[PDB]
Amino acid sequence: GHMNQRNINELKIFVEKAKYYSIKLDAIYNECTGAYNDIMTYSEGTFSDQSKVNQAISIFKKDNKIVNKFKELEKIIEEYKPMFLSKLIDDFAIELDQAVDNDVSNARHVADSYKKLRKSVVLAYIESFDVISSKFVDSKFVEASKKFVNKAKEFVEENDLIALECIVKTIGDMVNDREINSRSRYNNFYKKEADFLGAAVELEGAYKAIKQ
Amino acid sequence: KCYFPYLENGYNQNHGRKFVQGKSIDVACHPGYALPKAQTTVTCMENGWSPTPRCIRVK
Ligand SMILES: [Mg+2]
Repeated sequence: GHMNQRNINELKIFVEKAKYYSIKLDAIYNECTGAYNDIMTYSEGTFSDQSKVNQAISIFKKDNKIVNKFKELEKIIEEYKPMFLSKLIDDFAIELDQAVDNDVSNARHVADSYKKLRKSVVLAYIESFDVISSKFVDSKFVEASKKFVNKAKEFVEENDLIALECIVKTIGDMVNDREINSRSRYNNFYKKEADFLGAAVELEGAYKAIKQ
Repeated sequence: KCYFPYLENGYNQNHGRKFVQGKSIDVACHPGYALPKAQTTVTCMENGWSPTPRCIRVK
């Protein structure tokens, strides 16, 4: 009754506030992927051009631009922010502090810390949805949300950014009363997409039984 | 020589190989990613690979 409406309200507010999550994480990814690649090349092989690696660390470090883009994503889920997200932003910042100009000895640590943080951003969106959907009274929706959360997390472990795009799109469609697109949009290349979308269809059915 | 880079979200069969000036290489990214402007080949030139191989997110 009254509590179900307030639960739906809480969900819709979160979804609207976080609707740029995938666009913004993709934007960080696109600015940083060349830099990440250069560091991995240097760390995994015989490539030795330290000036490239210094320019790559510069992308992650300069003017705190990338750190602040991550802090902006943290602020969006402030009401639900997980402790693991704040911890991983700080670890990224510490590894950046250790990098002095023309010293590349910490380069792989910067790249690794960035990659863990990028995945945890996606996990923090899932965790926020988990917190909100857990407060619902309807047991069918609560159960279907938990399965959606667990299939989403398995998707993230396969590919963080694709999973985030699918999660943001699916929940956005659901709370805007658009029919969920249940077919794989990425060639079934990502093996976890199919089970995610199946759980999304079942969550959609449960959501509509409430909304009615 | 140009070193072919590690490619986040790409097919990495050429990672760590080095190639002489003028060599062309096919680059393939995983679904949901692509080289900018739909390009699929890069060439080792005087300042490195042209264009730069990297697998950006694509809509
Ligand atoms: Mg370190």
